Amino acid sequence: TVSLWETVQKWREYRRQCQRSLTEDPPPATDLFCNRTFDEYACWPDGEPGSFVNVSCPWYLPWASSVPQGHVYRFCTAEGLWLQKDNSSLPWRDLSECEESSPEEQLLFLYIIYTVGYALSFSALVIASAILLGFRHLHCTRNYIHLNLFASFILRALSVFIKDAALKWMYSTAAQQHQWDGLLSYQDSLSCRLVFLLMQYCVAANYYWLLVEGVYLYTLLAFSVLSEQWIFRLYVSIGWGVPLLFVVPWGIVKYLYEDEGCWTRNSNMNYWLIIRLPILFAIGVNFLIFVRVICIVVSKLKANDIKCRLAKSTLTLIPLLGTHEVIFAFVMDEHARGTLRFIKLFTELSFTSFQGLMVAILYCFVNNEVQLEFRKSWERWRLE
Amino acid sequence: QVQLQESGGGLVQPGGSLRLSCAASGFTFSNYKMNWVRQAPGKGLEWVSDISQSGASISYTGSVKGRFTISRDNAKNTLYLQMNSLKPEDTAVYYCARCPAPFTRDCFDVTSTTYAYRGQGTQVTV
Amino acid sequence: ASIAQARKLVEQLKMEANIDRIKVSKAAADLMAYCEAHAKEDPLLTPVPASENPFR
Amino acid sequence: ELDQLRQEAEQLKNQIRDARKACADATLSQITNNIDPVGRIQMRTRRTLRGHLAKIYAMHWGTDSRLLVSASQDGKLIIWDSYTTNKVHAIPLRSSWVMTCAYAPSGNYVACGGLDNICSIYNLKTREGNVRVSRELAGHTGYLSCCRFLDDNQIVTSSGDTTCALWDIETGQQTTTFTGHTGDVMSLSLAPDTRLFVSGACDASAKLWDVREGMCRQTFTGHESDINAICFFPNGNAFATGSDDATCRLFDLRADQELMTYSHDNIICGITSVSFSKSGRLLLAGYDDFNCNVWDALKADRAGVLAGHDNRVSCLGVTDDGMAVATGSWDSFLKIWN
Amino acid sequence: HAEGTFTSDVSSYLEGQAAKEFIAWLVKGR
Amino acid sequence: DQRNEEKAQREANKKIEKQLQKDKQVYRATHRLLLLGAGESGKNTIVKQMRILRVLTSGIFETKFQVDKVNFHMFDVGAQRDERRKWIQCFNDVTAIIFVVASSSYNQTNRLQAALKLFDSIWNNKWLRDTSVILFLNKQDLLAEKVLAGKSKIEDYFPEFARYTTPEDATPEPGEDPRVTRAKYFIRDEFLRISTASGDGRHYCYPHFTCAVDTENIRRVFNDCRDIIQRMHLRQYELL
Ligand SMILES: CC(C)CCC[C@@H](C)[C@H]1CC[C@H]2[C@@H]3CC=C4C[C@@H](O)CC[C@]4(C)[C@H]3CC[C@]12C
Ligand SMILES: CC(C)CCC[C@@H](C)[C@H]1CC[C@H]2[C@@H]3CC=C4C[C@@H](O)CC[C@]4(C)[C@H]3CC[C@]12C
Ligand SMILES: CC(C)CCC[C@@H](C)[C@H]1CC[C@H]2[C@@H]3CC=C4C[C@@H](O)CC[C@]4(C)[C@H]3CC[C@]12C
Ligand SMILES: CC(C)CCC[C@@H](C)[C@H]1CC[C@H]2[C@@H]3CC=C4C[C@@H](O)CC[C@]4(C)[C@H]3CC[C@]12C
Ligand SMILES: CC(C)CCC[C@@H](C)[C@H]1CC[C@H]2[C@@H]3CC=C4C[C@@H](O)CC[C@]4(C)[C@H]3CC[C@]12C
Ligand SMILES: CC(C)CCC[C@@H](C)[C@H]1CC[C@H]2[C@@H]3CC=C4C[C@@H](O)CC[C@]4(C)[C@H]3CC[C@]12C
Ligand SMILES: CC(C)CCC[C@@H](C)[C@H]1CC[C@H]2[C@@H]3CC=C4C[C@@H](O)CC[C@]4(C)[C@H]3CC[C@]12C
Ligand SMILES: *c1nc2cc(Cl)c(Cl)cc2nc1NC(C)(C)C
Repeated sequence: TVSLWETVQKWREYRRQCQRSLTEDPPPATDLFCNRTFDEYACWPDGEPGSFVNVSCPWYLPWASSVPQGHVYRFCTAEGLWLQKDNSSLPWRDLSECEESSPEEQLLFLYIIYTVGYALSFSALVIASAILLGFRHLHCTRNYIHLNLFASFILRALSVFIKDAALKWMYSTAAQQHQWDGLLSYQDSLSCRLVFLLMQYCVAANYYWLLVEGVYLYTLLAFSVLSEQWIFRLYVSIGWGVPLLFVVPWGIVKYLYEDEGCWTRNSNMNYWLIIRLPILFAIGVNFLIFVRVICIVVSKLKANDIKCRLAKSTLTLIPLLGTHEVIFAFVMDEHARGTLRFIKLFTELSFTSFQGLMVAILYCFVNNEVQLEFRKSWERWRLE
Repeated sequence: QVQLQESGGGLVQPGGSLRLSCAASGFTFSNYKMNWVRQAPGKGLEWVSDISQSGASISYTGSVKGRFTISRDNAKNTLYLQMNSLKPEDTAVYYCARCPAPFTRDCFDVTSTTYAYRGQGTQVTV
Repeated sequence: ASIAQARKLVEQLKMEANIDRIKVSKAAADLMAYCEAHAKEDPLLTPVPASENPFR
Repeated sequence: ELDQLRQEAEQLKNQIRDARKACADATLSQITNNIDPVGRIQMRTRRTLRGHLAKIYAMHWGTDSRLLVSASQDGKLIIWDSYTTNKVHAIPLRSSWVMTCAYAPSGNYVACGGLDNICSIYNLKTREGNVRVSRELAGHTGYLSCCRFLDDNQIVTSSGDTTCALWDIETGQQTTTFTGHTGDVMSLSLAPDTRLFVSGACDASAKLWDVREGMCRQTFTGHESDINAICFFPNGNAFATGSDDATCRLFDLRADQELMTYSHDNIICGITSVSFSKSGRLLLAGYDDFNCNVWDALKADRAGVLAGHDNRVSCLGVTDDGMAVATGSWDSFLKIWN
Repeated sequence: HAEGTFTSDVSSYLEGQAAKEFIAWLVKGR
Repeated sequence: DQRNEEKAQREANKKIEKQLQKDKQVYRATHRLLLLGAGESGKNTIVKQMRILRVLTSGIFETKFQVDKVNFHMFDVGAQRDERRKWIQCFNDVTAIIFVVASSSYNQTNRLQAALKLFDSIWNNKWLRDTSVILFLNKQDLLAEKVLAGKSKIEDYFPEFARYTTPEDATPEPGEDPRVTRAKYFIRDEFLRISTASGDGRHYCYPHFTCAVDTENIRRVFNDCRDIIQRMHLRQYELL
């Protein structure tokens, strides 16, 4: 897309040439003279009264090349004045050749289901964390990994809220007026690029903590015998550290090559691959782990109505690994267009925004160990 | 003082019947799974028949299914074993045993050599 | 043996027979007196202040 | 042959029965109406001692009421400083199935034992600074259920071979054998004067033994199932037994009857641990309920509950000064209550 | 990911709207 | 002063906690197995085959194996009394109880009913309700001889065997007499009738047939232990 800053700079250069030319080109000094003027939109030369003056559509327009040979006219009167309109102080002009040449209905819609999702998930996840830290008997490596998963979910919810606030601030009327007047705006600010670097990091860290969930589950089921403190420190370095191996490069690359906006617009898809491809790797590995764990579960159900318990187990395992994300993971945004793009965005945003809620429910609230902890705390309170 | 006294034994002809009765004292009879154990002459102790707390669940060693019938009377605190179609291989000392703990389904150690919650036994000769 | 164990049972019971027993009231009053006499220095019955509590 | 001696034995049993009944005028349940109740006992977990990896089977306070020994099925005896929760020692054991542990009243030795049928005596005060096995007491033909130090040189152990044994530690030889239980002896309690001890067995009976005579002084029945726990009333003139029939019972040695029965209809779990407070007014009993019920030992009412363990409460110990109650459970944790 | 794709789409929409509003303000007259 | 002794205590506690972390690493990595059975059940056979790949003075016999560099400590409970209800609850966190059955000692003349009753005691013990049992039906070499020759008479002490036929999923060895497989799977089904009645997904039976020359038992338990562990983990995630 053509940015506001660039069209403002183009308009300012247009105004530079306009002022200098308007001073430089001598007037015909014709009788009943029609004076040249600049109304902050287009430059009109002068001429004899009663005729019109045609000038091209200004080249600073964002849609200039879509109106190439279009022209805007200004009419002059017999009086030597510019043609006035009816009951106005401005002269008559016709921009119908330059006026122009919506997805909001969808985006706002997404923004609702998206935001509500996080607004719930964040909430429950906080409560979920408060439970998983609260009950000391629940403390275990699996629980610590779930707590780091809830932290990455809460963190991506917070990054979503903050990046939506920042998108409002970048394009607020005050910021737009600042950019119109050539002044600095919230966009030309390091905090605004760090909001979206934070959003990218939090998304990547949530994906890699879902990956750590899958890998911990697999190493428990693959009958691997490893150090517990070492495995947990490795898992934390993977979930929280490994994102920094592609998030921090990405941001660096942005700052070096693509920093218009606030690193919000993925103009170069090769730089957007820097984050998409590690997330695709986490998604693919965690889906392979999902298939292996469900193979193990059905093998144990067979060695042991299998279809209904297998359904329950699959539907509980889907949120913990984020396997719903493998549906549209490899439908890339370079190729998703129109209705397919909307369905990809809707499915992914709706399911990941509500994913923290489903993980807080399935793995904290309706968890049997947590329910027994609550029952024991309740009966102990009843004993006092 | 857990005390189980068996009675109703004696010598019977092959094919006859005997009602073995176990008078329990010193514990809540209804709380306990009760059973019959058999010490054959020259052999070890073998379990004959389980009856649960309420008497709903009843189990036998296969050698006595269809022939022996075990029942409780939690009102008189007594355990009965009706022996029909008695065979020469049923000749043994019969012990009424209470399995060790109340309100449980496991009944460890009932056929042990020195199990405490077991009667002195009654000789049944066929 | 089958007879010797009854011999040892008779032995143990006969020496357990001639015991200077007291009535259960004189045996309950002793425990009541002991509990009342040592009531105060029981930190589980008269909980001590945190100044005196080594576990606080 | 046998019948004359069996009938002589039952005549002696009836003599015991009548000598018992003649003493039953009015026991605790009517004498102690004239004392106000204990009220609600609200104990809190001041310290939680973490560091054992498996179920804790045994636990013993020192006589300083500060140091604890705790045995878990790791094969570990941890000497804890209960004041600071610091581990003072961690002793790995040659057998992981340790069912008992004892802290010597002098503080220099710690005993342990279990399914290995051996009482290992560890020296806590060596010139090397290392805790090493001082002795191994072998001779029991069943698992070690309870070992109690009579002093630094004498230990009383109870075994699953139905016997108890007094061992001279310096020689390692079993000095006295206490036979007369039919089932496994599960617990020991040494009287404060150390001249007697009391052993509860799987025969649903307890027996009072004279240590220096090796003679069963008394036998106490009244329990319906296995006696898992026994402890002495602080004066040594009574003892409480916790059994698997979900009942605790207090017996007096002189009256030779059970004086009190601590039971409740909502309690169907056996009693694994039995401890008296310093005054003997509170009887603490660990349960398979995962909780420790504090009973009014004279009223036979529940004065309180030490709930907070996540598995079977296996071991109870009240300090010698009465300040705290350590409870260890199968949830791998010790909790100091006060 | 979908959050970066959605942020890029929303930011592109709002940037186009900002450019269109700039042109509208130029047509009104600063 | 007091801070000096406190720092000394913290130093001792840190050394102890480092050793306890190493010991927890060794402990969690080790599978504990209880070995149960009757005297004639052939537990000597099981321990011999495990070690390949008035004599009992200690009350416990720990034999350690390494299968796929996975450590197993199997504890033969020798030198104990025949009353187990108190020391059995000591093995309530063991990975598995390996219950070895004297299946052919039947015609004691009823070792099999004794093993069935011990098995029912083990399932329904509230402390062993989470403890899986690897069931080794140990003496097929004599079960074949007594069943085919009319020496067993399983119908004599188990009359329902007279109405039992080889189940639809049995996998007999080639050439084995159909009545011998009837006896095998009938005994296995008696043990599974005890097992299934009260499992409720907390603990599982892993019945196996073995013999004197059957060394792969060391792997069977291994496989079963792996299965046990996985099911435990699958219960932690509420997947199974
Ligand atoms: C248990 C507690 C932590 C629950 C969490 C409080 C929730 C309900 C609060 C805290 C943060 C809040 C969000 C912060 C930011 C915004 C952006 C703006 O458009 C208003 C809605 C929204 C999205 C808020 C929705 C409600 C919200 C999610
Ligand atoms: C803006 C601020 C609030 C961001 C703070 C992020 C913090 C909470 C994150 C980043 C690094 C993370 C820590 C990384 C390492 C460890 C050590 C581990 O043994 C426990 C978890 C713990 C302690 C993590 C806790 C959460 C953590 C501290
Ligand atoms: C905040 C950002 C910029 C830095 C990230 C630090 C956190 C998230 C991650 C990245 C590197 C990780 C550390 C890598 C190395 C070690 C040393 C090890 O013995 C303990 C864990 C520890 C200490 C890790 C803790 C968590 C860690 C510090
Ligand atoms: C994307 C997520 C949220 C929704 C997708 C649900 C799909 C993928 C899952 C949920 C329920 C699952 C089914 C549950 C039951 C069985 C029976 C089993 O014998 C074959 C697989 C089968 C038929 C599963 C196929 C996949 C399945 C339909
Ligand atoms: C979000 C979507 C993509 C989830 C993935 C759905 C597919 C890949 C998953 C969900 C249900 C799973 C199946 C569930 C049941 C069976 C039948 C069993 O005999 C072999 C495994 C098999 C065949 C699983 C293979 C993988 C499986 C088909
Ligand atoms: C907008 C929707 C998705 C929000 C989700 C809220 C629902 C699905 C969650 C939040 C609270 C949860 C409940 C919390 C408590 C219990 C009681 C337990 O015995 C059964 C599960 C049950 C009943 C949970 C079911 C799922 C539950 C009702
Ligand atoms: C935003 C929503 C999801 C947060 C709602 C908090 C809910 C999910 C939490 C808070 C209190 C929790 C309950 C507290 C007590 C118990 C009793 C126990 O026997 C069943 C679980 C149950 C019922 C818990 C279920 C989950 C619970 C209801
Ligand atoms: C049980 N069985 C099934 C079977 C099938 Cl084919 C589908 Cl699609 C869904 C099922 N659900 C259940 N029970 C739930 C998972 C509890 C709803």
